[PDB]
Amino acid sequence: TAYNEEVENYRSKVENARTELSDLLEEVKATRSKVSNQYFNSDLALDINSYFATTNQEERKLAIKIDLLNQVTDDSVKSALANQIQESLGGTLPSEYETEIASLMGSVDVAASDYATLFSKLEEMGAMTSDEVSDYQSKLALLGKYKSAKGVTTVSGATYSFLTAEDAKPEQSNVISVDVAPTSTKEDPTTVTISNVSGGTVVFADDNSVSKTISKAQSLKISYTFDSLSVGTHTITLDLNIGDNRIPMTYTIYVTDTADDVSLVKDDLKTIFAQLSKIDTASAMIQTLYGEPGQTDLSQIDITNPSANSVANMYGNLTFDNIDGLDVTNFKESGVTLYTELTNEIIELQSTIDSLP
Amino acid sequence: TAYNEEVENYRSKVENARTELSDLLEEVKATRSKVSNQYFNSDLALDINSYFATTNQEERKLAIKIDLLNQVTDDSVKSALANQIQESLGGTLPSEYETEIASLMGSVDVAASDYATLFSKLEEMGAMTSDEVSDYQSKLALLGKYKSAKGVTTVSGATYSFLTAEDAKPEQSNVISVDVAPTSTKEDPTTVTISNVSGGTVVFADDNSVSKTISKAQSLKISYTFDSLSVGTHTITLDLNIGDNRIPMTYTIYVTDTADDVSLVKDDLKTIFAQLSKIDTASAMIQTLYGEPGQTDLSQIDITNPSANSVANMYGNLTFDNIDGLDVTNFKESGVTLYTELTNEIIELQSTIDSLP
Ligand SMILES: [Cl-]
Ligand SMILES: [Cl-]
Repeated sequence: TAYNEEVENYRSKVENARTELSDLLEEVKATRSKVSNQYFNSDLALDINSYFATTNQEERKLAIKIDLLNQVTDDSVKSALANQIQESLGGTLPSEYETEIASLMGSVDVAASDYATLFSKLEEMGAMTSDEVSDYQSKLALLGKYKSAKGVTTVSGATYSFLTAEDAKPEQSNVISVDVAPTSTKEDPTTVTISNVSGGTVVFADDNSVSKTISKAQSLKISYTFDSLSVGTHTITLDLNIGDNRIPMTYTIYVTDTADDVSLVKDDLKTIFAQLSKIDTASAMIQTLYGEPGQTDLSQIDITNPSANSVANMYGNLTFDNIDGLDVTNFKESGVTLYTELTNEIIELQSTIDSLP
Repeated sequence: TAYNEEVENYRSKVENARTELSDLLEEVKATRSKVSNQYFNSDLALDINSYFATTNQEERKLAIKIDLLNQVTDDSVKSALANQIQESLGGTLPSEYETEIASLMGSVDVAASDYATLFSKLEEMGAMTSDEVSDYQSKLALLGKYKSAKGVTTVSGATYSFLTAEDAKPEQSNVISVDVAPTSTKEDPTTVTISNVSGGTVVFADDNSVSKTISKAQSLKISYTFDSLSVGTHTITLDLNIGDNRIPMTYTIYVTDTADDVSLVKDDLKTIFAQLSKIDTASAMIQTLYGEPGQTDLSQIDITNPSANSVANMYGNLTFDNIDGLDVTNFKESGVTLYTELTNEIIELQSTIDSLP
């Protein structure tokens, strides 16, 4: 007729629309799952049943949002945001820093023991304090850690003139010869003597005597000996008496103590300045790249495994933790809005599927 | 009857379902827009009409994906990913670096001009090369830039003993007195002379003469004068002749040149080492934090506006550009999948709405 002749097609199409919507529903459930994995790091699969009875749509969205915020932790969102920048996290220290350090170290000797004698002389002469020697030994220890951690070629050995510089050594004894003659064949005996000696011993060489008597022209040898060869100026003074003649005489020697001082300044100092400068520069570079910020105890600085806050580890490095909290909040808010609207849409799609005869 | 008595409710419900789905459609369009803004940085609003005729569903998704990939640039996705970590980008250099530098600089004098005299003396004595003086002036210039950029209190002034150290100056002339007596009232005249002089001038004080004749016991004054006061040992030798007596005589003076050398080593060197060490350490720290990696021309290092690759600018700093390309690709892939599935769902929802009598 008309109720079963062509009307059955009407109901069959309605039922075909009902089955189409049931398939669309599952597709919407699957994309809601992918949204949950992106933003929340898991698949919450929020159960729509709890909100299905609420007819007010904004009242329904509010209820869904409140349930999601009490169910998703900020940590989960932080992990989900990190997953979106998995490769970008972490930095790379440019290799030019190590290249410059190795250049400096190429002409430096890092074996601190080889400095003992040098540091000992400089400390005996008052030219370097004990703390300066302690610090250079710490910096040298650090350069060793770096050289051993990387593959740094360095130099080995050095000689310093001023470590073997010797002052002249003047002769402590000496001898002289004088020509004496008697005072006029009545050439009577004439007594020659050595009087008023100071600064040493002055005596005639053959007798060890200080008084002689002659009666003919003659030569006499006099031995004089300074009292010591200690540092400073030494002077002998005496009177040589020939008859009524008194001739004052004096001899001087200078024991200097400035050989090492003079050699240090003119031979070695310029080389010592350069080497200490290289040690200071390279050690400070290493300290600044591999030390915890503000670290002054160089023994604590680790090279092979840099510390968390070191420049070597933080250069161009966004860490999981330093991901700002506001970004996690806004990321959480984006996911909740998307998830809420998709859940609300599933509810409406189920409602129309249900309410469809 | 039955076709218009209760059947009209059937068609009205079908039409009410049709209007519900038309409202759901717009809600789906709005969330698809929010998905496009998150991942693509704009609202593409892809037009479904082009794919509406394709019945194969996977063939439809493929066509949509291919259209989206030829429409979204990787740069747009990069900007969208950056927007998700807007606050996390950028680092903060810990303040401990500046704190350590300022501590070092607190006992350093950064005015390089105040070093001129010191550097000039050290260079005259061969104790420092000309390049060492040029480098310390560069490092001092850099410490000035840092002190002026930050607010670093420093020290001003210093005195060095060895810059005014003077050697003793011995007397170039001197006089002596001898007691002469004639050789025996037949006390005949006796001639006293000065012979075989070298090293200076030796003459009797009153006559400027070298020969005298006496006839009675007497005192004579002799003036001797070294030839110069130049550096080194000077010795005068002569023979004093009294009758047939010949008494050799000698005098010596020592002009030393080691006053500044001795003072540098024992007074000032230890202070100079410490100050040069502080200059080297702090300058190297500054160089390593504010220089482009591997920069050795210290004049080019800018403090107030660090350079892009400086440690000061790259510490804990993920830049927009260093966002890895793979992350942008995977982010683009997530958005395209979500957008594709939402577009495909809109097509199916419109299809069932259309095919619904
Ligand atoms: Cl450390
Ligand atoms: Cl630079």
